[PDB]
Amino acid sequence: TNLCPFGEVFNATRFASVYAWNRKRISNCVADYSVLYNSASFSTFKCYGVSPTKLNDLCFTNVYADSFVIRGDEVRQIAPGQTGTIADYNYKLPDDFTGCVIAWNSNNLDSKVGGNYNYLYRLFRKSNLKPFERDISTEIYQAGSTPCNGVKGFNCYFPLQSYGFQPTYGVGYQPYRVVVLSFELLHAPATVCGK
Amino acid sequence: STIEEQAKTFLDKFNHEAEDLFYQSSLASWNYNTNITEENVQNMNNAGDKWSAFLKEQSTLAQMYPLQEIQNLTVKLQLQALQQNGSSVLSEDKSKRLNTILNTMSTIYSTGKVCNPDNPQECLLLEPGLNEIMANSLDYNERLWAWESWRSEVGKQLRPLYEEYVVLKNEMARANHYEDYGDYWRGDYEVNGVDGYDYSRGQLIEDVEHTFEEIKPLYEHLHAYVRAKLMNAYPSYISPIGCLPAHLLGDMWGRFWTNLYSLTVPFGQKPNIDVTDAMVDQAWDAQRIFKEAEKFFVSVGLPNMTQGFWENSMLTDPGNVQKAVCHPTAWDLGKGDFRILMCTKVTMDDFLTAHHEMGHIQYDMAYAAQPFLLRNGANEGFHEAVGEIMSLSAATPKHLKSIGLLSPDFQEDNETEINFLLKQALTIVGTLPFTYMLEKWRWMVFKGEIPKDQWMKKWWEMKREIVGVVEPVPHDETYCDPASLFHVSNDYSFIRYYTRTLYQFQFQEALCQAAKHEGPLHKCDISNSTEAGQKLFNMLRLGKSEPWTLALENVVGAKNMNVRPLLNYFEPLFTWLKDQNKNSFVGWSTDWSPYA
Ligand SMILES: *[C@@H]1O[C@H](CO)[C@@H](O)[C@H](O)[C@H]1NC(C)=O
Ligand SMILES: *[C@@H]1O[C@H](CO)[C@@H](O)[C@H](O)[C@H]1NC(C)=O
Ligand SMILES: *[C@@H]1O[C@H](CO)[C@@H](O)[C@H](O)[C@H]1NC(C)=O
Ligand SMILES: *[C@@H]1O[C@H](CO)[C@@H](O)[C@H](O)[C@H]1NC(C)=O
Ligand SMILES: *[C@@H]1O[C@H](CO)[C@@H](O)[C@H](O)[C@H]1NC(C)=O
Repeated sequence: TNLCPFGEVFNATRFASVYAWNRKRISNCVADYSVLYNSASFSTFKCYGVSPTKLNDLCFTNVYADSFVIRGDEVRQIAPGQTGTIADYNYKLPDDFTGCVIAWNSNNLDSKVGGNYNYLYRLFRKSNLKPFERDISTEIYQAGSTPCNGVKGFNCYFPLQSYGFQPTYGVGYQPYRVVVLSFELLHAPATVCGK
Repeated sequence: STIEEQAKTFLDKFNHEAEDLFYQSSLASWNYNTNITEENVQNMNNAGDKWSAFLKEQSTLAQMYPLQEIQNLTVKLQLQALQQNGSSVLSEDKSKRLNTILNTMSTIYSTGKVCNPDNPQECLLLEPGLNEIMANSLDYNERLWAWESWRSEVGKQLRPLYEEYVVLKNEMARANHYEDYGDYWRGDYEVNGVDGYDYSRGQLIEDVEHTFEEIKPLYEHLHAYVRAKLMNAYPSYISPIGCLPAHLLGDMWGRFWTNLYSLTVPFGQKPNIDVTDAMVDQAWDAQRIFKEAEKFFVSVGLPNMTQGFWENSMLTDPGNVQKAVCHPTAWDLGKGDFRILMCTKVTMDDFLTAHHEMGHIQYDMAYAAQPFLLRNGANEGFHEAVGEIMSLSAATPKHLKSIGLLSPDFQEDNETEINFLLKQALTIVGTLPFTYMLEKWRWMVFKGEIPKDQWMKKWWEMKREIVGVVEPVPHDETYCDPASLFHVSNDYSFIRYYTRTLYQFQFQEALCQAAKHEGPLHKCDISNSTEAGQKLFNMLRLGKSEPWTLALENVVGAKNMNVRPLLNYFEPLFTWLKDQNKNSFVGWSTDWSPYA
């Protein structure tokens, strides 16, 4: 039996920025999913479609683990059919999402007296994201009609903005580590029969 | 993309950028005021310099979107306030001239020392030295010495500086397309483009003068009774028909007649309600005070204080080597961070100050959801007004008994009632003529209606006529007595305290009618009433997003300032004062002066 490498996803030293969210495909292993639920260590744990009660019996082709960092007020945007600067420009869930959203407060880790600017997000984009799309571009956002020549100017802004997590922030402004678990069910092997 | 949409994108960039830059300026300012060191002075300055520079850069960029092509009003508001040039409409030279004038007047006010005759070393500053004299002393000549020395050694230094400060500030204002610098301050209350809620800059003058006419009778009887009681105390110094000497008013300018209570007290045998002994009797500390303030706001349906509030504030003096600026202040650092700085002691006054300052906080948490540029009181008087009505309800015997500090075996009698209202009136009523008179004088200087060579002639003609106050020493045009007041020489608008006072009773009268309070308005406690709380919260959350005329309508239901609740609060006193003055002269002759 192979144990699914969840210790790497949740316990990673540094998470990715939400614009450059990190995906880790999980395959050919055994996931004792009940360990995560029962552990009283998470603030948000809402599942959509499947049931988190004790459905660690069903098989799935591939499981995708997506991990980023956002501020506490934006956690509401990690849900199907949500609007916002995260759900439109950084990380979008489809309307028929089947999986789970797990989040916890990481103020002790990702906040620094003076501001931790390691984590970013996308503030402007020409259009909304497709579900599960990733945009890591650094092209200067043209807000007016004059070309930007690749340099910040009038109506020409750099599209990514930083958080600056300080431990004294209000909770609505504190860092939260998110892990989004997707459950694929192709007409395919089904190699992740966690139990 | 339209000029409006580009602006919606330009504000989006500003709001996120400014929020973090303001948080960094505010945080450095906190580490200094809680930890007075030389390194924290430099770090407060570098972080404040960066924040000031960011604004000047964005103000220039925002001026590139013409307001004429914008229609969404919540955007035109954020754009206008950012585009306000201020001093940056003048030349670099004239702006540098003005800011140097502003500093020297601030330095002169703060470092001004007066040294007693025959000892050029025993010198005093205004604070505490001269302020101690004007607040406690009962000796006529000592109080006379401070009053004149302050205005003669310090006020005269300011006269030439103020002359050049009026010419420049008028130049700046006239370049911002205002009539004068006084018309510029009146811009705080301006509202345009809202059908039925508009308010013009000249409308403020007319509304202040109009509401002041209705305060006059109360003030005259309070003036006649204060004179009569002072006359008994200084028989050879006060005329039965003349104005009051300016050095005998309880402070350096007669701004608040509070410190006269000891001589004017109507019934000087019934003691004040001082629950301070009961606080030491019950082993209260600073945390208990603020916890009890929290429970007050919670009792009316407001949110409790944030965990960051209890963890980050400084509710006790750090004492020891770590020094701090002990002035009570509320801190809206933005970004979910709210704090209170206060060297609290186990007293009744600090218990009331805690309720006044946590009110500022609830105002800040309410409009926090608003854009950055709209996170402020509806106008300049709104923020200070909301803080005052908290101490009102908290101080009542109805409330002090409900929290266990006042004995149930204490009952309010009509004499202590009059004692209370008189002490409130000395502080609330007395300042209303002082404030209207001061700001009217400034509005007239700026408008040009007062020639430089009649500056002090008109200042004291208007002290005698309006405030009923006469100068004990004749002052020529080398003085600058208005500038001997902090706000005048430090460039702050003063009408904010007049409107604030009129506001805070409109608020308190409407909340006490929501709370279904029965009896005299001054006995009201709005505790345990979520109806009152909801009616106030509908305005707090507005911030600056809506005209102050509408925000005021949400609490009281009237679109304009109104003095009636103020009179309603004080009528029990007003009726008693008229009866005390039946055999006294009510009114004052403006020609009498103590120098014959
Ligand atoms: C994270 O580390 C702790 C400490 O060793 C461990 O007990 C926990 O199981 C880890 N998380 C997961 C999902 O394995
Ligand atoms: C304030 O700064 C001084 C350095 O002068 C330091 O001794 C002290 O620990 C600081 N206080 C706090 C609360 O950090
Ligand atoms: C003004 O713009 C904001 C977005 O910037 C929008 O949410 C609001 O509805 C607009 N108001 C009107 C009346 O168009
Ligand atoms: C602001 O200053 C600029 C000059 O840089 C000028 O175009 C404009 O008239 C000023 N705006 C106001 C409101 O005074
Ligand atoms: C504030 O109220 C919430 C319930 O809405 C509670 O979870 C929290 O602990 C309270 N905190 C304080 C300091 O009262």
